Amino acid sequence: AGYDRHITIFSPEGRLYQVEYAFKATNQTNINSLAVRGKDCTVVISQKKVPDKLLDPTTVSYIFCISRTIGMVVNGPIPDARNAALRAKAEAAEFRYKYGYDMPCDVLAKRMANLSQIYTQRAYMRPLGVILTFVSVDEELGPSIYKTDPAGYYVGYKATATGPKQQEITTNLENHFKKSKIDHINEESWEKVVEFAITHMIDALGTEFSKNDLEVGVATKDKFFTLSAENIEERLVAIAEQD
Amino acid sequence: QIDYALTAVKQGVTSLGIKATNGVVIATEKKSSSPLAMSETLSKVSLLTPDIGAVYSGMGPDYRVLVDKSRKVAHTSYKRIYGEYPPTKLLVSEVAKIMQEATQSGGVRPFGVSLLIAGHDEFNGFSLYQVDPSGSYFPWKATAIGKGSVAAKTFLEKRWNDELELEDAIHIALLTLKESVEGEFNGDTIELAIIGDENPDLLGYTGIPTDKGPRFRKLTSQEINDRLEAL
Amino acid sequence: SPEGRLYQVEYALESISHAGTAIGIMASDGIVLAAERKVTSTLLEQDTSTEKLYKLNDKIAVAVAGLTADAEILINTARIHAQNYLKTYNEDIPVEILVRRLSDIKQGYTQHGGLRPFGVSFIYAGYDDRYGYQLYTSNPSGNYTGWKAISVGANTSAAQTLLQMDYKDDMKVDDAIELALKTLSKTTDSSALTYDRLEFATIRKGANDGEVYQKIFKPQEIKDILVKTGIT
Amino acid sequence: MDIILGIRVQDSVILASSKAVTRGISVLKDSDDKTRQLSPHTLMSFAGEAGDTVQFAEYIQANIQLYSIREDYELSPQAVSSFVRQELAKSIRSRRPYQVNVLIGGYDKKKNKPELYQIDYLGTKVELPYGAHGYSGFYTFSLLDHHYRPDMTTEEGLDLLKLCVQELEKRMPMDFKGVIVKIVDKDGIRQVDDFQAQ
Amino acid sequence: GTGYDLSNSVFSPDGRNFQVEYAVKAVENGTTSIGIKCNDGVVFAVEKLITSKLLVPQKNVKIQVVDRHIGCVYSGLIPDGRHLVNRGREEAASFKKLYKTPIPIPAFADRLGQYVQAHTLYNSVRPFGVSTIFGGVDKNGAHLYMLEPSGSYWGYKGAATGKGRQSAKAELEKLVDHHPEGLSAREAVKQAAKIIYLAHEDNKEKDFELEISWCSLSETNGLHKFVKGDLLQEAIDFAQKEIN
Amino acid sequence: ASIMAVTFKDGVILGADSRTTTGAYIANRVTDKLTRVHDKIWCCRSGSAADTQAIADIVQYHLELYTSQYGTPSTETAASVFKELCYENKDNLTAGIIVAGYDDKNKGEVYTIPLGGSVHKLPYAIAGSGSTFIYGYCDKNFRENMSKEETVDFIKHSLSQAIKWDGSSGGVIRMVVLTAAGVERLIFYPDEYEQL
Amino acid sequence: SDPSSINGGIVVAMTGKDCVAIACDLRLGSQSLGVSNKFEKIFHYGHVFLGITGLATDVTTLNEMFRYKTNLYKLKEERAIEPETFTQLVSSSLYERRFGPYFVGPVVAGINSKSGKPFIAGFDLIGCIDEAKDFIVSGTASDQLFGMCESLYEPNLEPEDLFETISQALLNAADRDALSGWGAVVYIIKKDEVVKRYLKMRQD
Amino acid sequence: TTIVGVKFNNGVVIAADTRSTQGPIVADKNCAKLHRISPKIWCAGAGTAADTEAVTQLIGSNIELHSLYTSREPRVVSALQMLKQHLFKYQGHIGAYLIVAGVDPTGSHLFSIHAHGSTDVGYYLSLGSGSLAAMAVLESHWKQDLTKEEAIKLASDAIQAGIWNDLGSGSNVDVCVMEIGKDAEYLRNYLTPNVREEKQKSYKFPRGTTAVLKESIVNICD
Repeated sequence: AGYDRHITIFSPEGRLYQVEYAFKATNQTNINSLAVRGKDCTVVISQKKVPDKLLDPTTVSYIFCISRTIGMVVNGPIPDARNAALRAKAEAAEFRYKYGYDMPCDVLAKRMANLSQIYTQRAYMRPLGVILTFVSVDEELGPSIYKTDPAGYYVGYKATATGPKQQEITTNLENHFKKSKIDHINEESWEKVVEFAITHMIDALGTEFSKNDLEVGVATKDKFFTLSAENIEERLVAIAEQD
Repeated sequence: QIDYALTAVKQGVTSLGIKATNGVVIATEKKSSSPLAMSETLSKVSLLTPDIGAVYSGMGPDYRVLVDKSRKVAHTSYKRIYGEYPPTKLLVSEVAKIMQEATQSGGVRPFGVSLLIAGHDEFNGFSLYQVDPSGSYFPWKATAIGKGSVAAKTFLEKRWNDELELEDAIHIALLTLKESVEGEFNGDTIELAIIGDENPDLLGYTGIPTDKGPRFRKLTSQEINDRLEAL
Repeated sequence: SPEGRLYQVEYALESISHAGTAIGIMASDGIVLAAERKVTSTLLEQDTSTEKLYKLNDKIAVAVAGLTADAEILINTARIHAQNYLKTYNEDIPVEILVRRLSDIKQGYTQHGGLRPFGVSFIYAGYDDRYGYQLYTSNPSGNYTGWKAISVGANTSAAQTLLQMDYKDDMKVDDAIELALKTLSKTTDSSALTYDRLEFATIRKGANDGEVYQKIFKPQEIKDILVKTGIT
Repeated sequence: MDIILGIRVQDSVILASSKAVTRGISVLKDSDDKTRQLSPHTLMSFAGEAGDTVQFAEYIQANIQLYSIREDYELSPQAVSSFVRQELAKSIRSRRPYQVNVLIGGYDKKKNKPELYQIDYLGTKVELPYGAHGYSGFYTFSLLDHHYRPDMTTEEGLDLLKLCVQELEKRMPMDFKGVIVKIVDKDGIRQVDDFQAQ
Repeated sequence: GTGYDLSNSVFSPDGRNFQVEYAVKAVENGTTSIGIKCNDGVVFAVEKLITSKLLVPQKNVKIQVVDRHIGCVYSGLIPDGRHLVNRGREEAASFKKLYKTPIPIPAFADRLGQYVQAHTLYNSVRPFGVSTIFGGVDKNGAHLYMLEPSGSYWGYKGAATGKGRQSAKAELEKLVDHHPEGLSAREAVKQAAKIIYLAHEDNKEKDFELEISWCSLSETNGLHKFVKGDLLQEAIDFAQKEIN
Repeated sequence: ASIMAVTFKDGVILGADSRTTTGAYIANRVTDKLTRVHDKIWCCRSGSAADTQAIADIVQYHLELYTSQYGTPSTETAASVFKELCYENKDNLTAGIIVAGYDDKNKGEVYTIPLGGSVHKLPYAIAGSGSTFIYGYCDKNFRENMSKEETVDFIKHSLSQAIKWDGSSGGVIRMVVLTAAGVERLIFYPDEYEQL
Repeated sequence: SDPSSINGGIVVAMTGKDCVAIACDLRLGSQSLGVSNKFEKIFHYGHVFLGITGLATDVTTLNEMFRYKTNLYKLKEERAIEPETFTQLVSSSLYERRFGPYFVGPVVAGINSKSGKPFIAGFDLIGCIDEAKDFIVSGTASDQLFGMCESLYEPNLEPEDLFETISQALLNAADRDALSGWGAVVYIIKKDEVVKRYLKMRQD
Repeated sequence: TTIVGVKFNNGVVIAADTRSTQGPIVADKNCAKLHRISPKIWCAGAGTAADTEAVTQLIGSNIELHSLYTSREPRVVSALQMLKQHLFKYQGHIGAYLIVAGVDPTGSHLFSIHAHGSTDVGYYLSLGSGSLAAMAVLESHWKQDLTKEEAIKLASDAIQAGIWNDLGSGSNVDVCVMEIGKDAEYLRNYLTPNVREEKQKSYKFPRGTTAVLKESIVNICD
């Protein structure tokens, strides 16, 4: 009867009800993220929220290392994020083996978006409640930022933001690439690009951060790594001593 | 249920196609889901064979995985047997068969796209085809699909004669797209491809005079702006 | 299937009396096929499709009234049965055997009721040296039937009447070419019949000997025989 | 092997077929009809491997009695031939290949002509005036070359047949214990049981 | 229309998979079970309810062992605990067979995570009726994890789940507060016995046996032995003293 | 071929010749028989070039994926992935491999995987066609806990011999030094190792 | 024993001035014994000709097969299949059974109807395409034919001339060949007319 | 068959002869042994005629489709890894011995692939029945950092060595020059040393020489 609301088929106005709902799930964690390009780096800041005093912060991560070169940050319930990360960590190991070069950021995204699409067209499987933000310093394109969503869509961003207060963060960035009229952040060392990414997020969220409320991922050529508890405090200390 | 998919096609950005005497042309707009996004990272006009391209209206993703499945079928079912690439008519047939099966198969919804496939084969000359979610397909002198569908389809009857040079049809398909345009109108929000003369410039090699290069050429951000000034 | 009724069939059997209109007339020394084309736009490319008249082998051909994408799935498999009966017995496939081969796939869904029946109704025109020239019919019911003259699709009930009227057994081939056009006088929702709303075909006693030529008409050749009366 | 002969004349086709069945050391039967009727006007004689022989001819008999019954039409010789061939050509790259050689002879009721086809276990098919499998051909083909006219009465052709069998009994080391001669014409398939003394 | 909660894969209008949330209710209505991460291992404890006098003492074991060095305890539908721990071992032995080293705790957790999470993907299989507490000692020390029916899992300093959930979680936070450096392997055992004895007042109707197991790099040389005999009374007697 | 690996105070060193022969013909005289499956876990290939290549290729993957999920791989693990391939596929392979690597705990570790598919941990191991001639030199001249340049020399001599006596061995002598401070690739040319 | 050398026979093809010729012997024999003298080795599919030598039951099977394959190309593609194309279909088609090959030695010959260009090519049993401007040979007299052609051929022969040339190459090879002969046939293929002459040769 | 590859400063060049031998006979005196995998990735085929073609047609098709999924120029090292792993799936039963070279976004590359699945990276390589003649030239005249024209002379010099001194090789010399900047150039029959001197006679037969039995006209189109 009224069961085009429960599976991935067409409503009478060409809508996929189940996908639109799937999107609504990506906020359910209540973490916000943003990503930026440098002259030759890429940066992803996500929030870390550890409410339970019984937790171990070190195990709480929405930032996944997918390959040597490629980083991914998810907005969405943890279970679904891992289902995606594990599948990417493996589509990219397979890619290297079959084809002989490291797997490139935008290709991994097209492949997860293609996947995210099948879910969108098959009755029996459900999409995932995640929005995967992929970063790297791809050997041909430079700093890359590619985002895929439960809809099956992917596209590449100068910078981007995702989650609950997504549009407050997004509109801050828009007003700083209208102003430098480019496609990136003209700073050499990634450190200053991380400071900038934290700055323009404090500005947009109207709250300060401590070394414990942030997760930072960084991509330079030949490496993608995450910043430790302390590697961030240093970044924060430097923001505070100029602002 | 096929009827509901044709409806997702009816909304979603306008796209068109015009056959001429010495070429075919297809175009759509690149609606930026944001200014932060770099619109060059997504292609609404995709190459299938060096003699055949395609554009769509509707659901982005369903087009991507249809352009992929489509390139492959060109090899698996033609090139690997007869050494040639497939003719527009038949590659189109093999795509309709692909979509017509998502229809009549259980557990899957049809695709949310109508396709415009343009191309040139040595024996059938030029031709332009439309493919619907229903798996049906029809041959067109020119048409449009999507929102601006009705406005543009009417403009094309008004402006189309069977003596158009390809440059005339480029000119038309730019006007046609100018009235419907949702966002801004330049080379960064227009995608236009043609199926014209053989481009040896673009082969990548030189030494066999029997194969002469792609008929499919995707106009650069520049080539477009240049035409829009003298417009 | 309440009273002894084939529901999902009548559904599609009457979906047929909507789309298309096709005719077959068996003369004494030839056969004739003919069809009207779906609601056409100015910009639709007339010459290409051959959308409702398909060749099956050098000696057999069908007229379609139904969903195009649906008949192509059938015809594709019938053009193959033809060739399998060649590679196998090195003789051209006999018309009834090809007809039954399809009719049996149609009725295949009319019973394994887990997939959906066929649009499409066929007129088959063929020659084989066992039963002279032949004319057949194929509703998705599964049944086939012999015909000296026949019709399927919209305005069906109407043409069957004019046909019954002007038909004579001694008929030649050119006499039957007319009877076909003439009686798409009536059964035409489009006031006035053009060469572009048409598609035509013949299987004659050859343009030369005692053999069998097949001929799907090119547009110009239609506007030429239309010239005999229709429009001028 | 095992004598398989056949000659096509003017008004019919004639098939000779050794009567003996040998199992290594002993001759087990002195009266073997080495032929299955494929239909009113189509006959198939055969020789070759032990069990493979019959099992094939019967499979063909079934499949042709089935096309006969289904279309209530008597399948033409050319066709029965080109079918039997494909069935052998299929089994030659199969797991265990039918190892059988055959002569198909029959009356094409539509051309009112007689036809003789020769097919070896490989699927090798050709149409002939006369034919044979095994070594049968060496002693007899020299005689047919010489004495054969294609206008030969059915009687004139039986005579020439006896002459071949006589040469085979003289210069051939096998005791094949006679032949059974069958004739195929407009009236169908009849058997001459007065031969080793006509 | 509605009916968004009779099928498992199905998204409620605001992003929720309801069948999972219902399973969590089955967890909440079962035996209470805990885990404590000390300075060189982990201690595990469970509440065994006593239906009638005829249940045999000490002889209905709830805590399951994985490999040789890992412990699992669960609260809820018990047979689902077993089906999960079974797939848990097939996995931990795939790993050992190929990579020789016995499976690392964090990598083990990710493997259960995916089995569970994958039971939230199709309308035709129901989520697990257990929140599972598990852990052990690997190449880099001790790890305690907890994994709910949704597939969610994180690493805890301590954890609880079951009827006495909120109650234990609160005594657990008390220790992480007093002793930041973690408890001693032996002390953590005495305390786990306290905490179970307390979270029993939320189910005080029926009677109960305690059950403790541990994995300590000093007290069981890295392996997962049970706590028995003298050391078990050591703690049963420590609970009685902090209940009175 | 003709290959070996030695452990010491600071780590592990891999050594090999560079001569792949099909028949009497040296098809390549500069072969890189030192192949890398991870930052500081490499192998020595010997046997079918097609077999050892395919295996190392497939191990490079298993370990790239193991890194993705579970982290950095023990040298021990690399060995287990090799054995599992070689043993479970013995009927169709001809490969003898030496896996060697440096972690921080154990430092120098070396595993030799003979043809069978067996696995043997050792302080040093020799293999490849021309090994037969230096079982004598090595057992007499090897010591535990050698210095970096002590070990380079031990390898240079051992392999200088193997190549003298083996026709299926030769080319240049390649080494690869695996320590905390990183990966250092060595090469010694004929004009040098022959004069020893 | 040897499959290519059981029934035997030869086939040969040449080019001339805007024309092509293909020819064969009519022999089919089990080893030493000749069985038929009316077994042609050249078949046509539209305007594209195919000669096939070697094993009879495979020569026959491949005809029966390419008829099928090309008949459907005509119906599906709306045109008759070209020589250049059909060549590529025989390659891929033969190589389909790479590890259990048809023991044949095909020669394709005909004229591309759009470009009017003459075209010949030959294959080995697994589909290597030897395209050649001059001539293609195949059979049990692989060698003899190569000998005749290498001497008797000049490019751009007028058709009535290239018949004499191709006939003499065929005839004189099969006379030095035990497993070829017993008749011969020679197709001469102009841009729109095609003449098929049978030849007189020894019969031994 | 003789084939070689030679790396130079701004690219790589690969060359081959043109003789295909069935046993002791020469079936094509001029078949190109130069195969195209991608516009600027070519390879030289030696071994079973059919297999170098088929396995090229394939990896090249897959590689074409892959350059389209990835919106990226096809890399030599891809064509290598796909060929390597295909040949090896097939326990050597596929008789391809290739020199695979080209230019991609990562520079100039030159590799050789043997049927069983082994690969070799080098600066000069040779394969096939004249492998040894060619490699003898190459080993005598190759210095590091050639130039376009030096490297071509060298490969053609090394193919000649094969032609003459090997019964397995002969006729002409094909070349393909893949410069890093430019398009690839394929010079078919870059050298034609083996031209057949004009015969001593002409054997054009006087019309009517051949005895005809029966004559007739076949019909071409229906």
